[PDB]
Amino acid sequence: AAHKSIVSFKQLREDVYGELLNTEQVAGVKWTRFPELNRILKGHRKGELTVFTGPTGSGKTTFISEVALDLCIQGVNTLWGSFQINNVRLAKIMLTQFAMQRLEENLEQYDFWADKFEELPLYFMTFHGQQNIKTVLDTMQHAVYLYDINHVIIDNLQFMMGQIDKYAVQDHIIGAFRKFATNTSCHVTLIIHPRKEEDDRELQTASIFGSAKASQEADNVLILQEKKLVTCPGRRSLQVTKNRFDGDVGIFPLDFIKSSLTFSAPI
Amino acid sequence: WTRFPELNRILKGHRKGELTVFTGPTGSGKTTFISEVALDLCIQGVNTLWGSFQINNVRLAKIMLTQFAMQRLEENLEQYDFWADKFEELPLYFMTFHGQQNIKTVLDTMQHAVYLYDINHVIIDNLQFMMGQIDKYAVQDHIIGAFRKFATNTSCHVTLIIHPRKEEDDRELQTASIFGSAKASQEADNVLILQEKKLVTCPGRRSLQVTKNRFDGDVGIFPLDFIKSSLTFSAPI
Amino acid sequence: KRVTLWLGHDIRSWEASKIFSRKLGLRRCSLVRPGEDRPCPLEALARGKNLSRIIKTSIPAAHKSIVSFKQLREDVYGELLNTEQVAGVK
DNA sequence: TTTTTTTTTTTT
Ligand SMILES: Nc1ncnc2c1ncn2[C@@H]1O[C@H](COP(=O)(O)OP(=O)(O)OP(=O)(O)O)[C@@H](O)[C@H]1O
Ligand SMILES: Nc1ncnc2c1ncn2[C@@H]1O[C@H](COP(=O)(O)OP(=O)(O)OP(=O)(O)O)[C@@H](O)[C@H]1O
Ligand SMILES: [Mg+2]
Ligand SMILES: [Mg+2]
Repeated sequence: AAHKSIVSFKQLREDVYGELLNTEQVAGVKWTRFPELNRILKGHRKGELTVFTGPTGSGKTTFISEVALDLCIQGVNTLWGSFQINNVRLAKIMLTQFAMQRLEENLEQYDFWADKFEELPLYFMTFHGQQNIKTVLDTMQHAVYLYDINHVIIDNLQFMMGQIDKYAVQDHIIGAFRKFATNTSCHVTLIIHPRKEEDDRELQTASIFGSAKASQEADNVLILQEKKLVTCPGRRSLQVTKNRFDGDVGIFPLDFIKSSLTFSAPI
Repeated sequence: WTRFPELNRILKGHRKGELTVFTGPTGSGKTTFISEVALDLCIQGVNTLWGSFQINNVRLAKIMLTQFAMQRLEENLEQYDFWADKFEELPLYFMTFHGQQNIKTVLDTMQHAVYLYDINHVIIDNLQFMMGQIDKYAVQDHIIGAFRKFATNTSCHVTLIIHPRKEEDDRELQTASIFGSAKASQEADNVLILQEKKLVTCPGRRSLQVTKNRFDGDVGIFPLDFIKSSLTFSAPI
Repeated sequence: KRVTLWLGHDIRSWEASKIFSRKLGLRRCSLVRPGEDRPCPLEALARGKNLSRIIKTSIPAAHKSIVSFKQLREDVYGELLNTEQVAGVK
């Protein structure tokens, strides 16, 4: 009675007590600019993999940038994988979102905001085109070992994966990402494009392009919705279909302030 | 844009390094409108290259010269020399290809022309004609990815004209109607799309929508009218 | 027969080389558009391999890209002349 | 044996 079959609570009781003691530490950093996400996702917890998807040109990158900027203010060290937008335009968008005002109008205040934003724990990767899973993941481990980052975002898996036996390399890379997340306790965010819909159906959790493993092994399936008008549709809606921790599903409308390029509070 | 005031308040201009896709109903005037846009852009600074994979290079040149002349040049051949000479100095180029060609040979000519003429606007007509030759729905994605990589590594505005799938002739063309995989819709920066109001005799009243706009996201439509005499798409009326 | 332009690598030289090639026999002298400097700096910078490969791989002056209304003028004029022949038998 | 993507027929 000494092999790898772990014994009962006689040695696991202490871990359970420790987890139950810090109930406010299991659910980690909360959101400041997003009161709705504080009552749905119950916060941001390390070691979980989440997938993001939405209609074409619906603002997936902009919303993720806002969430990352909100989380990076207090404690979270973030790493950005910009596989679609070059690192300068993304930097402009994030800076404009932080400044809460059109920085192009006033270049005299550029120095102050740049200095105040310079010390935040923000990191980027210079990868822009198609890359294999071996080279990108090595930089992830190297950045974890040095800067101690706890929130990595990859932009458009379909872009990086796109190069055979398709519908299988995607499963391999997403499994590698899940293994890296669980072995290191870093919140990995993935933006996976959906399959071709008919533009009049609400995007369900089964619309993820590829095998079903993406929805199976993910912990949060935050998905955007579009109400296609003829002129400036707006009124984007966000749904949370799956939630492993404290399962809760809900939606809430969002409005877009054009001046600040930020997703305002629900109205 | 100069002849298109509406496009100055929707796409906010023409920017290098972006790939745009054009689509519309069959025989609705996709080639003519693209010709007008390219001619209006090439006037000031833009050096353009044309892919005439459906229309032979003589008819396309005739249409472009008619649009530049703003009148029926066939009526007055005495004025042909003056407008031909005024049209000669414009930085315009074409490719001699007319039939099906693989992506490896057409792309090399683009690089060779970029290295010499410093062009920043290459237009490809009828991607379905170029792709038409297996594993279909995969070569199209490959060539679209190659075009996107070439555009981002060279910073030249690549315009693509892709046919839509077989519609019911009574439904507005959505952004998901692009023939092939959905890679074109996610991967392109502008999804300029034409609309048709099918009448029984000379319908007209073509409508243009902008479903996607990566830079300064704005969506809007504006009707267009066609001056038959000058073969030009006039200002919205 | 096959000349190779070796103008300066800076500005106002590559364009001058293009202009000279256009003035001279087109499709007969290939210009050089490499990232290295002139042959003297290349020899100084130990770029002999570059000076032997890039020069031998010079970009040809012409290509299968038909020109603007310097050619095709006759065909367009002809098609605009016998407009009654564009539409054939009635 | 999954997994998109276009196209014709039948029957909820
Ligand atoms: N709700 C909204 N209302 C108006 N404009 C918006 C809204 N959301 C985003 N935009 C605009 O759309 C532009 C593109 O945004 P973004 O880059 O996030 O799209 P994307 O999700 O990356 O597109 P794709 O899905 O094709 O990659 C932004 O410049 C932004 O100004
Ligand atoms: N709005 C309009 N009203 C009347 N005639 C038009 C209009 N637009 C285009 N045309 C005519 O239709 C003819 C064909 O135009 P064009 O070559 O652009 O079609 P196309 O888009 O190439 O067709 P396809 O989609 O089958 O390739 C032109 O000669 C033009 O005179
Ligand atoms: Mg994006
Ligand atoms: Mg056509």
